[PDB]
Amino acid sequence: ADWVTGKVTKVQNWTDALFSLTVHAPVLPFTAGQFTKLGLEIDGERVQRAYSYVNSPDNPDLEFYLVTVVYTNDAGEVVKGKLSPRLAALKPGDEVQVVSEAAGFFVLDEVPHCETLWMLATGTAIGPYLSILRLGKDLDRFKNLVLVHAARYAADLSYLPLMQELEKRYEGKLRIQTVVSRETAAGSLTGRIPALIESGELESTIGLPMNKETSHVMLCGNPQMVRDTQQLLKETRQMTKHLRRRPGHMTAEHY
Ligand SMILES: Cc1cc2nc3c(=O)[nH]c(=O)nc-3n(C[C@H](O)[C@H](O)[C@H](O)COP(=O)(O)OP(=O)(O)OC[C@H]3O[C@@H](n4cnc5c(N)ncnc54)[C@H](O)[C@@H]3O)c2cc1C
Ligand SMILES: NC(=O)c1ccc[n+]([C@@H]2O[C@H](COP(=O)([O-])OP(=O)(O)OC[C@H]3O[C@@H](n4cnc5c(N)ncnc54)[C@H](OP(=O)(O)O)[C@@H]3O)[C@@H](O)[C@H]2O)c1
Ligand SMILES: [Zn+2]
Ligand SMILES: [Zn+2]
Ligand SMILES: [Zn+2]
Ligand SMILES: [Zn+2]
Ligand SMILES: [Zn+2]
Ligand SMILES: [Zn+2]
Repeated sequence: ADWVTGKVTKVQNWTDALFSLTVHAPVLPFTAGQFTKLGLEIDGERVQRAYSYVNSPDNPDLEFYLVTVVYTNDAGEVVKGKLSPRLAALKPGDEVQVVSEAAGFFVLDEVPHCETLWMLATGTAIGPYLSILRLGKDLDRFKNLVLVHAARYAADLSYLPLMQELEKRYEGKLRIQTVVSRETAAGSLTGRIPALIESGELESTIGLPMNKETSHVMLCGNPQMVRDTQQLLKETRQMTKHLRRRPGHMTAEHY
C-alpha cells in the first residue's frame, strides 16, 4: 500500500450525518465495486479506514459516501468514531491521504452467470453498486438487475436521484427499490431486508424471485444485516456463501 496526497474538491452534506466527498488523487485504475483507504493525521499518527469508490472507474473524480459513526463504547459513553467525523470536517481544498491501489473482491468478475443479480445494500454500502452500474461494464451477462437500498428513514436515501437516472438508462433491465426501517414512506417498503425477503414482500414488489435456480445475491453493508441475510438464504433457500475456493450464490462485503 502506497499513500498519495488527495485534494477534496466537493463535500455534499446529504443529511447531518451522511456526506459524500469528491477527491482528486493520483490513484491507480480500479475495478468497480472495490475500495481504497482514506487517511488523516490525528494526534501525530495517520488513522486509516476503508472506503468504497462510488464513482465509475472511468471517472477521475473519486467519490466516497460516508456516515459519521456514533457508538456506545465499553464504558457506557456515547462517542464518535475516530476517523469519520474528521473526514466530515474536510472542506474543498483540504488534503486527504489516499491509498493508490484498490483492494477487494466485491466485483462482477467474482459473480457467476445468473438470470437475476440482486444488489442489496444498507446505509452507505450502496456505493459499490453505484460504481458498477455507472460504469455499465459486464452487465450483459445478467438478464435482470435489482438494486435494493435500505436505510433508517426516507431522508437517508441519498442516491435515490442517481438510482432513478440509472433505472431510466437501463430501460427496464434494472429494477430499483428503497427500504425504510424506522418509518412508513411512499415509494419505500417498510422493514429490514431479511424480513422482507422471508415474507416474500420484496420479491412480490420487484416482480422477480430470489432463488438458487435463477439468482446471485450481492450483500453489502451492516455486518448484522450481511450475517442475518446469509443465514436466512442458506437455511431457507439453500443458497451458499461464495468463498475463495468454493463458488456460490452469495457475494458479501460487510463494512
Ligand atoms: C471493506 C470496507 C469498506 C468500507 N467502505 C465504507 C464506505 O464507503 N462508507 C462508509 O461510511 N464506511 C465504510 N466502511 C467503514 C469504514 O471503514 C469505517 O469503519 C467507518 O468510517 C468508521 O470508522 P471510524 O474511525 O469513524 O470509527 P472507529 O473509531 O473505528 O469506531 C468503530 C467502532 O464503532 C463500530 N462501528 C463501525 N462502523 C459503524 C457503523 N456504521 N454503525 C455503528 N457502529 C459502527 C465498530 O464496531 C467499532 O466498535 C467500510 C469498511 C470496510 C471493511
Ligand atoms: N448523528 C445522527 O443523527 C446519525 C444518523 C444516522 C447514523 N448515525 C451513525 O452512523 C452509523 C450507522 O448508520 P446507518 O444508519 O448509515 O447504517 P446502519 O446502522 O447499518 O443502518 C442501515 C439500515 O440497516 C438496518 N439494519 C441494522 N441491523 C440489521 C440487521 N441485522 N438485518 C437487517 N438490516 C439491519 C437498519 O435497521 P434498524 O432501523 O433496525 O437499525 C437500517 O435500516 C452509526 O454509527 C450511527 O450511530 C448517526
Ligand atoms: Zn485536482
Ligand atoms: Zn476532477
Ligand atoms: Zn468492546
Ligand atoms: Zn502494488
Ligand atoms: Zn441466462
Ligand atoms: Zn460483454
